[PDB]
Parts: sequence; C-alpha cells; structure tokens
Amino acid sequence: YEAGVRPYRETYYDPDYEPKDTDLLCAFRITPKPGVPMEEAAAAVAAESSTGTWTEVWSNLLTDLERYKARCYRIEGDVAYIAYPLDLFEEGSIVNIMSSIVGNVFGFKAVQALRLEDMRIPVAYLKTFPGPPTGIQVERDRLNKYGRPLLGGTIKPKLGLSAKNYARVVYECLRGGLDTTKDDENLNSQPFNRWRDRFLYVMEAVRKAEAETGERKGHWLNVTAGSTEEMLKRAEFAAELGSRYIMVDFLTAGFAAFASVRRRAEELGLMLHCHRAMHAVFDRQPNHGIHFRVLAKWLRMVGGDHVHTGTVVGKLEGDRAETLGIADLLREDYVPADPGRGLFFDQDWAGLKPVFPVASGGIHVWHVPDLVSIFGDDAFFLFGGGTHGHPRGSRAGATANRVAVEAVVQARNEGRDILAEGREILEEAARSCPELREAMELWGDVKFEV
Amino acid sequence: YEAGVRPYRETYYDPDYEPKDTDLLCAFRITPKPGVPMEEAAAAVAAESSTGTWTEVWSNLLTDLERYKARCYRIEGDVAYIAYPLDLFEEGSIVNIMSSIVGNVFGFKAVQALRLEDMRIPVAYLKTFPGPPTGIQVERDRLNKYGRPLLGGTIKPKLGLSAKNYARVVYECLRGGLDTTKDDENLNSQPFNRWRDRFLYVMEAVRKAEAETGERKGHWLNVTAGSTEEMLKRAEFAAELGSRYIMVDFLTAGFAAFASVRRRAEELGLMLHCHRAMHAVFDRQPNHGIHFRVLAKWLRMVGGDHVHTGTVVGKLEGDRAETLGIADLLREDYVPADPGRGLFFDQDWAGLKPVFPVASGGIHVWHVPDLVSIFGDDAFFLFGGGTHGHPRGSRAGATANRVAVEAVVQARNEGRDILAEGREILEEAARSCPELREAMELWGDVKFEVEA
Amino acid sequence: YEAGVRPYRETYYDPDYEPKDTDLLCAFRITPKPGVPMEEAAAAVAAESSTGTWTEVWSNLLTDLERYKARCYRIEGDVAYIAYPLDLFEEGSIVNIMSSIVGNVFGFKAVQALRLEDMRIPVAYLKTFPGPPTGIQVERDRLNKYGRPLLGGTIKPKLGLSAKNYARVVYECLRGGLDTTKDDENLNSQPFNRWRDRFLYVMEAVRKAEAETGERKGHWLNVTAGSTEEMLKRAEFAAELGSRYIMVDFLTAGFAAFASVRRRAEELGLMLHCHRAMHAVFDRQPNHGIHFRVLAKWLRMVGGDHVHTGTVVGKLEGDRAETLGIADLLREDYVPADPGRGLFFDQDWAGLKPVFPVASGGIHVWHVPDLVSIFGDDAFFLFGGGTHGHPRGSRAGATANRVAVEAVVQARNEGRDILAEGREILEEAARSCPELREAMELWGDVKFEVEA
Amino acid sequence: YEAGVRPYRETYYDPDYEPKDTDLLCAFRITPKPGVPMEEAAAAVAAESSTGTWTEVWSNLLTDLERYKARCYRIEGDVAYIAYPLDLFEEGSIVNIMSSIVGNVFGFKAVQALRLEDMRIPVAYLKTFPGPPTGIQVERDRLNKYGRPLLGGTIKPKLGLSAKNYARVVYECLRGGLDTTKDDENLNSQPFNRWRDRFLYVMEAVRKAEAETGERKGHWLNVTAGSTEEMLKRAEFAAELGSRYIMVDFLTAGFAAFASVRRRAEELGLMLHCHRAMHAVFDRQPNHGIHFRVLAKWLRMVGGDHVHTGTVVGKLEGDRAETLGIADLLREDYVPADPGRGLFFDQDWAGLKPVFPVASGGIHVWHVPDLVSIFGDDAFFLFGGGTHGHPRGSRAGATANRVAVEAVVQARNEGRDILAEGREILEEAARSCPELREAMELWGDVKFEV
Amino acid sequence: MHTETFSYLPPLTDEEIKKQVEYILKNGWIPGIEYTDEPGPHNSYWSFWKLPFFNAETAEEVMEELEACREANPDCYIKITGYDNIRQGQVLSFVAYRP
Ligand SMILES: O=C(O)[C@@](O)(COP(=O)(O)O)[C@H](O)[C@H](O)COP(=O)(O)O
Ligand SMILES: O=C(O)[C@@](O)(COP(=O)(O)O)[C@H](O)[C@H](O)COP(=O)(O)O
Ligand SMILES: O=C(O)[C@@](O)(COP(=O)(O)O)[C@H](O)[C@H](O)COP(=O)(O)O
Ligand SMILES: O=C(O)[C@@](O)(COP(=O)(O)O)[C@H](O)[C@H](O)COP(=O)(O)O
Ligand SMILES: [Mg+2]
Ligand SMILES: [Mg+2]
Ligand SMILES: [Mg+2]
Ligand SMILES: [Mg+2]
Repeated sequence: YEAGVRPYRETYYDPDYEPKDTDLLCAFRITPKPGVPMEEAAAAVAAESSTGTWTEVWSNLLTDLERYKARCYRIEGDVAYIAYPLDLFEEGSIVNIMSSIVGNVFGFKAVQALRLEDMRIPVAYLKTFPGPPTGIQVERDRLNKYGRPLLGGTIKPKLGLSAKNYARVVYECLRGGLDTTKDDENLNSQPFNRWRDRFLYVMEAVRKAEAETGERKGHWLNVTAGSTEEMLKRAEFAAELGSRYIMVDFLTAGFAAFASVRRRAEELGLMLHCHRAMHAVFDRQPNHGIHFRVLAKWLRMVGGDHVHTGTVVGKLEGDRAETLGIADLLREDYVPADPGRGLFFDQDWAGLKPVFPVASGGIHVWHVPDLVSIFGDDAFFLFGGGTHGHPRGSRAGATANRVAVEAVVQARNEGRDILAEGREILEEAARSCPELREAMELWGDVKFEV
Repeated sequence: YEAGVRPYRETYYDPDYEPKDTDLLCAFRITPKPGVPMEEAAAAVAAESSTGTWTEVWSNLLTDLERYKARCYRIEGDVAYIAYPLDLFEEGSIVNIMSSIVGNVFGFKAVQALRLEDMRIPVAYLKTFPGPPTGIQVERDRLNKYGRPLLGGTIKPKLGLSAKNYARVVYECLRGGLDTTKDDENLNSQPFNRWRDRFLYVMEAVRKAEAETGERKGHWLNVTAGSTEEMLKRAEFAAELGSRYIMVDFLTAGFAAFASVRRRAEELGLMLHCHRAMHAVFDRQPNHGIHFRVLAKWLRMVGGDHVHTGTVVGKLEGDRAETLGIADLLREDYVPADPGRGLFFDQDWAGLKPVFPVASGGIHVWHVPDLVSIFGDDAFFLFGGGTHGHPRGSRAGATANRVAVEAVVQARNEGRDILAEGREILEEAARSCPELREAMELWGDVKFEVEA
Repeated sequence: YEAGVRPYRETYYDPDYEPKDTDLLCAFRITPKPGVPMEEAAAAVAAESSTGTWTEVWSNLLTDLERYKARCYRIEGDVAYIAYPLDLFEEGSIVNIMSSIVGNVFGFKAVQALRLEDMRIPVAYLKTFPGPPTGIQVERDRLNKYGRPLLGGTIKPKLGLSAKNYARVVYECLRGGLDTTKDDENLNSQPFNRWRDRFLYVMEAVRKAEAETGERKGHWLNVTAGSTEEMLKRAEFAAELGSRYIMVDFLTAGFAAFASVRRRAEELGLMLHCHRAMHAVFDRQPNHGIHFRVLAKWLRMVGGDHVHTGTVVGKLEGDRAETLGIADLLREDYVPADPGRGLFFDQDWAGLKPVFPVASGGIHVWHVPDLVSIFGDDAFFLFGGGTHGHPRGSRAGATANRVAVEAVVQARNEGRDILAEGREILEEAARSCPELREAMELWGDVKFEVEA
Repeated sequence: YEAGVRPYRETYYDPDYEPKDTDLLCAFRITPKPGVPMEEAAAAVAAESSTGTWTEVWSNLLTDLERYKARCYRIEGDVAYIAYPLDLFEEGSIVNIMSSIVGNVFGFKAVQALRLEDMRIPVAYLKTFPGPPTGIQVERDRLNKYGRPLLGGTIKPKLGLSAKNYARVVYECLRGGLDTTKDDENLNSQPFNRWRDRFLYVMEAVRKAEAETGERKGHWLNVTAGSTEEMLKRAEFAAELGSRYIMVDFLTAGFAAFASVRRRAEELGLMLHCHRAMHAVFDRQPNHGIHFRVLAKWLRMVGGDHVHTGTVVGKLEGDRAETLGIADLLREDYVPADPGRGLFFDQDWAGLKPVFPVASGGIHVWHVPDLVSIFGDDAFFLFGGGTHGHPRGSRAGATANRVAVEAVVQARNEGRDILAEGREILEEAARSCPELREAMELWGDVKFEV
Repeated sequence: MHTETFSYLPPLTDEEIKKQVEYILKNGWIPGIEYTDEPGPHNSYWSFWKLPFFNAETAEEVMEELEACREANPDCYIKITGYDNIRQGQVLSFVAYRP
C-alpha cells in the first residue's frame, strides 16, 4: 500500500457532495494557521473528527472510507460546512456527538481558532433521543397555569444561608406570587447548608405557600453533585418529599450524568430544570468554541424541561436576534434557517417535546416589557436580586414582579405596543400596587448596555 | 436595610485580605469592558462566583458574609487573585468547584474576556478526594515494567473498522512491541462496530500477544457512553473479560459520570485511561477560557491513572514550558509556582497518587529523543498513525517505536546527550533494526512547528 | 544491612522536629518502667504506634521512614508530645486512629502506665469526616426551640418495665414539659420489653403529648444491638414510625458500627443521640487510659448530634474545668489550648457542625442554677430519677424541672446573678408552681461533692 | 408511694442470695470513695448496672424488682460478687452485656476505682451465641496441619510499605516456612498502601509460596475499616481472591461490627483472626478496668478463630499463671475455678468451638522453649521483627523460626524437659540449620523482664 | 397549648418583655417579631412582622413595633425573636402576646 503523509483535502474535501437528509451537518467558522488554506483546514477538521489521521494507514484498506468519512462539501468565506454520515454516531448519545465533533479538532496547530456555529441534527438521529421528560404543554397542565410567563427567582445570597433561613426566603417569595424559586447553581451540599436539611425545610415552605395562595408551587431543588449516584439519591429524596421539580447543572455535571438524571426524573415524575453553568467559558467569543444554539439543541435532545437562554437586557451577555432563534429552536416543531438570527440550517424536531426558555440575571420590573416582547408567554422570568432586593423584602418583591408581568400581558393582549408603552403600562399597574411602585423607584436608574 | 445597587468592589475587593492556607485561590486573567475599572470587574467575578448578586438583598444580613464571601485580594497587571473560603465547596466534588468558579462569571457584560489560568487547591480540600485508583507506582508494579517510557497507540482508522479487523490490528501492534493500544476517543458503540463485539475480540488479541511475547499487555477499551449506567455496564464487561484497563473521555462524559466510573474501576480492579476530548474547546485561547493545567488538577483529584498532556512536537498545540508544568502537576508531590510556566501558585498534592502523562498525536520515531528529554521515563508515548502507517504495517511499526524508545533510554543512561546525539542514536539502532530504518526514511521530512 | 536491636530513641526521639500543620499530634502522660529513661519510653510509644518494632528489619530500607515515622518531638515533665504524619491515617476512619494511637503501646513492659490526654486533629484530616448529621443549629430549627437549655430524662427503672408501662411514663413526662425522654443505655431488646413493642407504644405517647402540649417532642429510641444489621433495622423502624430521634451507645457498639448508624440516620432524617456507656472504663484514672476529651473529639468527627459530658454536680465524676473544655470542644469552631483544662493543643474544627452537650445523672431542681451557669443554653439537662421520683409522679416532676430551667434563664437574661441568687430564684418560681416546691422540699438535702 | 433517696444496699445487697445456674455472675474489685463501705459501693454497682437509680421512682411499683434486680450476694475483702438474672440481657449481644455490666458503674463518684476481674457466663446465655465460625479442630482440618504450634509473623515496617513490596516480604516469609503472615493492626487502607492493591499482590505471594513449598498458606488480610459496610466489602474481596483468612481489630472496630464480620466470614468460608488492639488501655492496671480473661470470653462467644493472648516473655506485659488460665478459657470445654490463675468462677463452654491463642510481640528463637511449654501445640507463634530482622532477611528468618519450633516439639514428645534443656535443644537443631545459628547469635543477649 | 420558651412561667409583663429585648440587643443580636393565628407543632414559619430589625438601637423601638403588630393582628399569637447571624440561628424566641 501507499504509505506516507497525504493532504487531508484529498479525501475529506468534496465540494460536489450533496448532503443527505440523514447526514449530520456542521457549520464551523475556521481561523487557519497563517498559510493554511480554508480547504485543508476544513478537511483536517472533517478527517480528524471522523475516520482519518496524520499519515496513511494500511488498515484504511480493510474498510470503505467513502461510506464513513466526514466531508466538507461547501466553504463560504471563513465558514465550512461538513457532512457526517449517520452510521458514525452512537444512538442516543450526546457524549458521542461531542467526542467526534468537538473532540480533538479545536486543538490542532493547523487551525488556530475554531467555532461550531450550528448543527443540523437529522430527524433519523433525533428519533434515538427521548427529549424532555415533561415538556411545555404537559408542564403547564401539571401546574394548571396558562396565558402568561411563569415567575421564578434564585434564592440569595448564593451561598452562606442555613437551611431554615433558606426556606424562609422561599416561603416569602412563593406566598407573594412567584410560581417557583430555585437553588443557586453552585448551591449543592456544603458545611453551611447540607442538601437533606434544605430539601426538607424548603418543601415545608412550598406546601405552606401553596395552601395559602391556592396556586400550585415548586422549588427547583439542585441535585447537582460529585457523582451520578449522589445526584440520583438527591432526586429520589426530592420525589419522596413530593417536589414537582429538581434542578441540574447539565454542563458542570456533564451530559452522561445528565442523561442518567433525566431518565430517573421521568420515572419519578419529576420535572427537570436545567442550568447552563459553564456555558460562557466556550460559547461567548465569536472566534472559538461552541455557540449556545448548538448546546440548546443538545439540551432538548437529552431532555430538559427548561433551560436558561439569557435575558439580552440583563447583567449577562446575549444578542436579541440570536436569542429569538434559540427560543424557536427550543419550543417549535420546525425552525427554518434564518441568516439574520444565525440559524445556518433548517431544523426539524421530529415530534420531540418543547423546552421552556428561562430568562434570568440582573433583571427587575422595568425589563418586563422587553422580556414579554422577546419571549412571549412560554418562558420563565427569574428575579433573584430583583425580588429579595425589594425595599420591603422578598414577599413584596415577588408581588411586584408578578403584577408587572400580568399587567404587561394584559396590555399586549388588548393590542397595545408594550415596548412603546412599557413605562406607561407599569405606571398604570403601579397605581394599584404599592410594591410595584417601590420597585420601580428603587431600580429606575439601573440599566445594562445592549 | 439599605436596598439598592452598590458597586461590587465595595464588598468583594479587599486588597488587605491575607489568604488562609485553607482558602481556594484563583488567578483570573481579566479583560474588563471598556470603561469598567479593573477593580470593579474583578469584584464582579469574586461576587458572582461566591455569595453576591447585582443588588443588595435583605437576606445577606441573615448570615456572616465576612466568613463566606470570596475576595479579590490582589490585582497584578491583568491578573486578579481571588480567595474562596473552604466552607464554600462541597467535599469531593469537582462538579461543585466548576459550578462556582466557572459557572456564570465568564458571561458578564462587565467582563469582555476572562481566562482562569490557575487554581491553588488547599490541602484540606484535596484530602476529600480519592485521587487515581492505581497511580504510576502501582501501575508499573501491575505491568512489571520499569525503566523506560511505555508504548501505546490509537487504532486507526478512527471509525469504520469492524470488531474483528479492529482486534487484528491490536494483535499486530501488541505482538510487535507496544505495551498497549487504545480505542479512539470517538469510538464507543456504533453500527459498524458494537462495543461487546469489540471488547470480546480485542481481549483475545491481548491475551494472544501477551502469551507470545511474554510481556504483559493491555488495551484501553473505551467505555464512554451516553449515560452513566451504560458506561458502568461496559466497565463491568471489560473486567469480566480480564482487561487490565478501561478508557473514558472524562470531559465529554463529564465529571459527575467520570467520578462514578473511577469508583467502579477501583472496585473492579481496572486501571483508568482518561482521554481529554473537548479540552481545547475550553483551553485553546489565551484571552478567554480555562487553561488545561486547571483541568489536569481536577483530573488528578477525581482519579485518573493517565491523562493526555500534549506532545509539544506533534500535530496538536502544546507549549514546552506549559507542558513541563502540567507534567509536574500530575506526577510530583509538591510543585512550586512559576508564572513562566503558567503556574501562579504552589501546589501541595497531600499524598495523592501520581498520574501518567500521555504524549500522543502526530508523533513518530524522529520525535523520540525530544519526547524522552521532555518527559523522562514516567509517561506513555502513543503512535497511532506512526505505527499503522509503517510501510510494512502495524507489527513492523510497533517494533520500530519500541526499539527507538529503548535505544534512546539506553544512551541517556550511559551519559550520552540524547538531544545533541538524537539523530546518531536513532541511526545506530537502525543498523540492528530494519523496521526502524524504514520508519525513519518514511517520515524524515514530516515536521510540525514548535513553541518554547 | 545492620541487623540487631537498637534503642527506640535513636530513630523515634527527635526533639529538633517541628510539627507540621498536617501532622496529628498526641500528648501522652508517660510513667516509664523504673530504669527506662523517659526519652526511651517515649520513643517506644512513638515507634510502636507508627512504623517501628523491637529490632531492625531489612525492609525498613524499602521505604522512606523519615517521611512516615512518628516522632517524639518534645518531653515536658511526664508528658511526651508525638507527631504523626498525615499519610499514616485512613481517611474518615476513627477506627484507624485508635488502631495506631492506642492499639498496642499501652501494654509495653517498658512503660508502666500511659494516658492519652489530648490529640490535635489536623484540619486536613478533619475534612475527611462528615461530622454530626444534624448539629445544634439545624436541630433547634427542627424542634422550633430557642433560648433555653432543653429538657430530657431517662425512663426508670432502667430495666424491667413492659412496653406499655414504658410508654405511659414517657407520655406523662412529655405532656408535663420535658422536651424529650430516653431509653436507658442498657435497654435494647429483652424478654420483658422487646424493641418493636417499645418503639410502637412509645411513639403513640410522643404524638399524643405533642398534640396536647403544642410543643414538638421526641423520644431517644435506643437502637443499640448486637450487630450492625440489627441496629440499622431498628433505626429504619423508628423512621417508619416518624420518630425525630434514635439513640446509640457508640462505645459499646463501637466506632465502626457507630459510623454505619450515623450514615443511615442522615439518610433517614433521624437525629442521633449518643450515649457514652463504657467511657469510664477507659477514662477514669489519671495515670492510665484515654481522657474523655479525646473520645469527645472522635465523637464529633464521626457525627453525633448530642453526647453526654457529665454534670460536675451530679452522681458521676466530672471536673468543672475539664467539663468546660469538653463543652467547648463539642460546640465551638475553634478552641485554644489550656492545659489547666487538659487541653494541650489548640483545635480547629474546620467548619464541622457542633454537638449538644448532655448533662445527666443524679441531678435535680436545686442543681439547675449551677447547670445553666456551666453550660449556658446549648445543652440538654436530663432528669430521670429527678422526674419520676417527684412525690406526685412523672408529669409533676417534669413540670418542676421545665419551670426551674425557664425561671433561671429568665433571671439570667434580666441581669440577675443566678449563682448568688440561685436559691431565691427557685423559691420565687416555686411560689407559682407547687410541683417545683415539692421537688425542692424532697431533695433539698441531696448533694454530691464537687471538684473545680 | 415513698419518694426520696434510699440506700442502694437496701434493695441491691442480699448476702443470703444463692446464685442460679442461669445467673450471670461478676467478680468486681472495688475501691470505694473514702468512707463508702464495700456493701454500699457494691450495691451501687449492682443497682446502676441493672434496674435502679439514685432516688426512688413511682414506676418501680409497676414491675417486680425482685425478679429483675442484680444482687451483690457475697463480699470477700475488696472483691464483690454480683448476680444478674438471665432475663436482663439481650440474647446474642455482647454489646448489651457491656452496656449493663460496664456501662456507667466505672464513673460513679462513690466508687473511685473498679475492675471487672471475671464473669461466669451461664450456659443458658452462651447458647444464644454462635462462637467461632471455624474453631481449632476445623481450622487444623482446613490447613492439614497437626502436631505443632503454627508459625506466623507481622509484616514490618508497620506502615510505609507499598503493596508490591509488602507482598514481597510475605512471599519470602511464607516460602521460608511460616504458615501465615499478617497485616499490622493499624494497616488498613492508607495513601502509601491501599487495601485492594495489597489484597491482590499478597494473594499472588500466598499462592506462589503454597505451590513452591507444598504446604497450605494464608495471609491475615486486615479488613478493619471506618464502617461496617467497608469492612464487609473488604471481606468479600478477600474471599473473591480465595484467601483462607481475614483479620479484624475487634475492639477498635467494635463488637457490633465485629459480630457483622464474623457472620459474613462464616457465610464466605473465611477464617477470622482477631487482634486485641486497645485492650491494654483498660486491662493492664490491677485497680481499674476489665481483665483480659473477660475480654477473651466475650471474644469466644461472638466468634473469633484466633485471638492474641500475649507471650509473657516478650516485649508486652503478661503473667504466666493468668495466661495459662486464659488459654484454657479459649480452648477447653470446661474450665474450673483456680485462684492461682485468677479464675474466679467455673466456666462451662456449652459446646462452643475453641479458639487459637496467638503469642506475638518481641519474641525470637530463644523464646521457643518457653512458648511451647506455656501454650502447647494449639497456638500460633508470630515472629515479625524476629523474622525480617534476621541478618539474611525474611526467608532465612522464617526457616529459623520454623526449625526452632519443630525441634522443640520433637524434644518434648521424646520426653525431654524443654525448659531445662531449651538452649541445648536449639543448639542441636542449629548444627543442621545455619539460619537458626545466625538468629541465635544475633538475639542471644535480647531479654525482657518477667 | 404551650408556646416553648417561658410558656411555663406566668405571662410576661411589658417590662419583662422589654428586659428580654434588652438582653437580645446587649449581646449584639437582632430582635424580631412574628405572629400567627395557627400556632402548633405543625407551624415552623410564623408570619413576619416587617423584616428582622437589623437597624434597631433601643428596646423601645422594638416595643413600639410589638404594639403596632398587636393592633393589626389582635387575634394572633405574637412572639419576640432574637437572632444571631454568626451562629446563623435564633438565640431566643418567646410569645409576648396571646389572643
Ligand atoms: O447566579 C445567578 O446570577 C442567577 O442566580 C441570577 O441571580 P439574580 O436573579 O440575582 O441576577 C442565575 O444563575 C443567572 O441568571 C444564570 O445566568 P444565565 O441565566 O445567563 O445562565
Ligand atoms: O485521535 C487522535 O488524533 C489520537 O488518537 C492520535 O492519533 P495519531 O496517533 O494517529 O496521531 C489521539 O486521540 C490524540 O493524540 C489526542 O490528542 P491529545 O493527546 O492532545 O489529547
Ligand atoms: O443510667 C443512668 O444513670 C442515666 O440514665 C441517669 O439516670 P438518672 O437521671 O436517674 O440519674 C444516664 O445514663 C447517666 O447519667 C449516664 O451517665 P453520663 O451522663 O455521665 O454518661
Ligand atoms: O504491632 C506489633 O507489635 C505486632 O505486630 C508484633 O510485632 P513483632 O512481631 O515485630 O514484635 C503485634 O501486633 C503485637 O504483638 C500485638 O501485641 P499482643 O499480641 O500482645 O496483642
Ligand atoms: Mg445562580
Ligand atoms: Mg483519538
Ligand atoms: Mg442510663
Ligand atoms: Mg501489630
């Protein structure tokens, strides 16, 4: 056989290739090492993410690489489109997808920066995944809540609160009008607050607020832990206590243990809130990493009932146009490509249940008009500081946020332009709600750059 | 109480703070949003990775934030030093470390770019972790191999080979002189090659090569799978077949499932090869992300018996100075700081077992003198393409690499300068090994650029 | 090598050694055999509790004994200070501590008497232990009780009562004002009173008294049994019945089984009362044994929510100064040394939860002012005989003790001197509580000798 | 009813009481507080170890204390004899025995020192216990070893040896003639030597030494750990490896977890070596604690296959006369009282299997005549330092100790006085064994006081 | 129905209540007021009267808040609480008013 190094382009670049509906497609934005042309850079990504390596091997002749190789089939500027045959991937495993698509190709000398912008998951591969264990429709039916965004909020301080104090804040928030509350992503089990203590007291608070308000309540109990076994143990205790919800940091815990908990959540009847902690480590910069829209697709495939999508207007970064596309990717049955929103491919969702977007981080009452305009009804708006930072505390703060959302929803439904009239609508509602007025006055000057 | 928004620095910037020996310390390279002072951006990172949020909350007064808050205690250039009290972390949980230290702070509008360079793990926290299930010393004792780097290689093509063909390549490699072989990181269970089929045939090849050579062999069977339960099932089957090894992609599987596999590997008596697939998604760029030396620390804490570290001279990026620091962090009992290698803190390893560095990716016989000089004996050198790409196949390629390593080790031990005499040492050995001569002739012009 | 016997001091006495913050330190009070120098006896203890034996062995040279050996680093009077490297101990295992530190060295002919006075547990080792499953703060939050010592009492006669009679006494005590009641340490399961029968009826009495008083109640159901499996079975049944508490004799059951029960108590949501039965077999004599302050440290490390500490003024021995030190060791985050209280080292508790002191044994209403002065609010006062021995029975006795505690707490909070005005405070409360007056009249002449 | 404090003596001292064969009897040596007479001190021990407390309680009248009370029935000098009714104790539980007999009575102000010298366990209570899981006879049948003491030795250094080095020393000892080797009592699982590593390598050494010598071998693998579950896990791995033996520190681990492992040992077919670590903390001093003969009885009841009994002549303290009595208590079916040996009661053993005495600690070849004279054939003699401290190492040292035992056994069986001729016998054997000669020369001047 | 600490003593007067508030403030703890119409073992979360008085300086400011809570909720049990954020738990809780 013909030993020696060959160009990646020879086998792994094929501009005549026509993608199949069963192919997995990737849009990579490539920054080649100086002097490396886009075609060889793209071919290297395709080869080293599928079947090839740096020199020709005699064992290539034992198989048919034409059937299994990935192929770059199109290049537009610094964006390369690569097609991967369906047979390359393990059914039902996001872990396997990442092991191929983002396994080694981000660290090659020949490609100095690489960003996975989008991915077309073929229906035939989607069907190997179960999707969310509950889904928006079934979740709204379990909550008996229709016609408005749902209210939530992270308990603060992030860390340092004892179990009983933690449940007091929960109680105040929920009895004041929030639908849910949640553990901070980094609140697991620690010397100042052990998880069994927190789970017990918090669920007393949840049941009490539910009896007193007549509305169904929940707290997103964080099961995130150091091992899958421990996470499953914490999920079992949540169910034993009758919690409607648990919560997992799906990126820090990891997709394999995420998959384990999602299975257990469906078996136990638990709804699954998913926090995207760590995502900004690699989805922020435009030259390198993985765009959040790709993460969002993987999240819906494994099965999360909600996932954070950003706020655009809050303290953490987020683009409005890209966020509109991500919300569609999470909630719709079919999402056509749209260059204006960074959607490189049409995405059929093959009947997988939809996921709640969750907008959280540095938002207060003045943002509600923007938030309702961006996400519509099928979303959670979380107010942590925006609830407990109310001049009169968490109960008054919860009422202010619930009133604000309902007033803006009402105005929108009557035909008013809630962006043009946003302040006016809040002022109208504030005349009948002193808690809302005080929140408006406290944070009126607190703005973040968009 | 006093409601309203305050600058983060009023509570979370404290340059008078003296770090305690139990504090967890971080060195963040910060690029603030234009107009945001460095002190405020560093305070934001400190606040939002420990106790604070964007506005004052009444419930802060229910606890003692002087005890629990993280503090930026030093800003030097564009590096912020931040100290985290021990009580903030869940014992034995890398997952918890990540959820605080890198959970949200990389996406704040106030901070345009953020890169975690290093982390001082306090001894008192390290003792809550079990470390490698085997460790370099026990592993060498299991293999009965002493005094040289160990040889391995990834089976190729990455995907597309049947289980029986896969086993045939393994047999040829191991009977030719490689100590080990391995599944590619992305080979798990797929239509063309299902994991039970591969495990069964491969272990026949391992036992056969072991009996024929007289040397103990192993194959790193990849148990990486879509759920923790499936991975444990594959590890159980590997142990039932008598494999000395399994393999896990610890970052793509994730740390929580990694911890589960590490526990079961110890229970079953399996040594655990860890592939760092996905690491470059986090650690490539110097302005934003997590440097690999942090991930390597977490890897040694959870417990991996080997992890890839880079080759420096191969096809994947890796700076010599940083690679040398990473090797020390994996193998030594105590590593002093050296910002020249990116080590901003000293690291005491509190008696945890050491981890084998693994050098893999685009290397061949001509690189052996450099590799031995960089890593010394306690490392694995992996030749995938550099074995099966030999003109006469995998058996011949395997012998060439084994001979190259041994000849360089012999020369070093005699006192020769294996860098100045690298070429001549290889040529001398090639006189008694035609397999080596053909390898040297085939790849003599194959080079990658290097950075000190 | 050099075979033959060498004096222990040549290798294990090193007064130049500086203890590390990770070393485990011991303070041994040594009485050498006449003719054996103090240095040699202390070296023998150091040697035979770490690495050495009675003659030189070739295998010593296979390891680095400079790293692993214990060292006597200071001899002051008849106290030998010995430092043990962290690597010598198994993480999270009190059993391992005992097997080294008190395993064999108390029976050497060279040492006529040996008493372990104190032990400095290093923070890095403490973090390998889970500590109490509940802790004082969470326990008060579970009980919804704040601002006073809590009331309890042992059901009497110790043995011989049927399960239904047992439950009747519990009902009368709890409905009369006691927060808790308890099985005697030696009541487990016996022909006259089998544990399932007792558990069932007692919990009926607990629920009834709770509903009638409006105050949360508990009974410390003793799960102490002949095997670990049996103890876990009894804890499971207590949890199935809704008990807030179980009880274990942690020294007679032993630390390994104690650890198993502590883990299950947390899993089941049970608070864990720990009785120190057998402690005086080890800790009574000042020339030989283990002082209770060492056992109390181990108890807080494994995880007990309460442990008995002595009363000082009651029927069982307990010195005031030593009792005060023990209480601090159980409840505080950091305890400085004070040899006047037998604390030879400082003790950092590394954020472990605190433990309730429990004062029990031969006490009655007249002791309440002293008990409140000694312990403050965070303690349990147990009146067994002092409740059921009231002239009108257990309900009346219970009310007398509850009233006595509350009146002394009220007086203290107002600024009165509860030691100088102890008698007058009790007499004042007795004017509004006939139960107290009858208790004071019955036992006014019942006193035990006290030692400061 | 008659409330108030009464003397303990009134109810709990009964010098006319005649003990029943079903009573549990205790011999306590009491040091009363000055001015407290022996009768009230003894009555206090009896009362506070059975049914009574410090003041009269109304609930005493709900039961018949005459049936349940313990009673001091005899006082001789400073020794009080107390009888406890059978109904007071939980069947099969040493833990319950200790909780009553030694629970609180050692810490009363009224009794300044207290020593439990002996205990008569009635047959009727013995039958609630299973005794050793193997026993001397069945153990000798499993080993196929008859007619001599068995040889052993602790691996040294106590701590600090890696797993593979540990197994090398084991291999050298066993192939040189030792029947067994053992983990040090404080060797469990530690950073320098983790238990799974040690168990694997050691059993390779055991199987190799067994094949090479043709004699059955064993290593006493220490399962002692921080929890019962972990100890049981280590016992299961020992069995999986085919070990004939495991080892437990029964006092430091504790009797409850001891009972758990003994049950598991019988189920798994494992023989159970028992180390008495911690015993000297409370069995050494003549004025306070628990005599080892009592501990030895409890050990045989729960079920240990061997237990250390001391050497008398070695580095740790031990009395010859008392040790002869303890050996009988562990090995015989019936043991009559003997004041010369400190045996206060006759002890019937109700058919419970016998236990191997184990003599260990600071002994070398010169002690073998004394050791054979004290214990006879049914015992283990352990040589740790006395094996690895041989000038030529562990193999030569093992051969020397095995030869010494066999030569002394042979001489005894031929009718020679092995005490009077001890040196002469060793010198005869040394003429055909250079290893023995070198051991004799090295340690000839190493003597401990008796 | 008893109400835990001090419920076995005669009901406290205004002066006695104030002396307990002074005890709380003297030791640097935070006074607070809670109330409910559903006392009992099942209720671990009484209604807050405002927030804990972190800014309180005198016992008289606390007694004033107790009277305003009583006026607005005369049908409720009302208790005084003292809070320590170092130990992070209540250091005293007693009922000051009963309906
Ligand atoms: O930890 C925090 O900051 C939060 O609890 C917000 O607290 P506030 O509600 O007090 O801002 C959320 O976890 C972030 O919004 C997550 O960011 P994203 O939603 O972008 O993943
Ligand atoms: O997939 C590959 O490319 C390899 O199998 C190398 O194959 P060759 O031996 O044929 O190059 C290894 O996974 C990489 O070296 C990993 O990169 P790192 O070691 O940097 O994690
Ligand atoms: O058995 C007993 O004597 C008790 O029930 C006390 O009963 P009274 O309340 O009737 O005296 C307790 O177990 C002892 O106080 C324990 O001693 P310590 O607390 O010193 O461990
Ligand atoms: O740790 C030790 O000292 C030993 O290993 C002896 O080592 P050498 O054989 O080197 O002396 C044994 O555990 C003791 O004999 C136990 O004492 P006892 O048998 O009296 O319980
Ligand atoms: Mg958060
Ligand atoms: Mg690979
Ligand atoms: Mg008792
Ligand atoms: Mg020993």
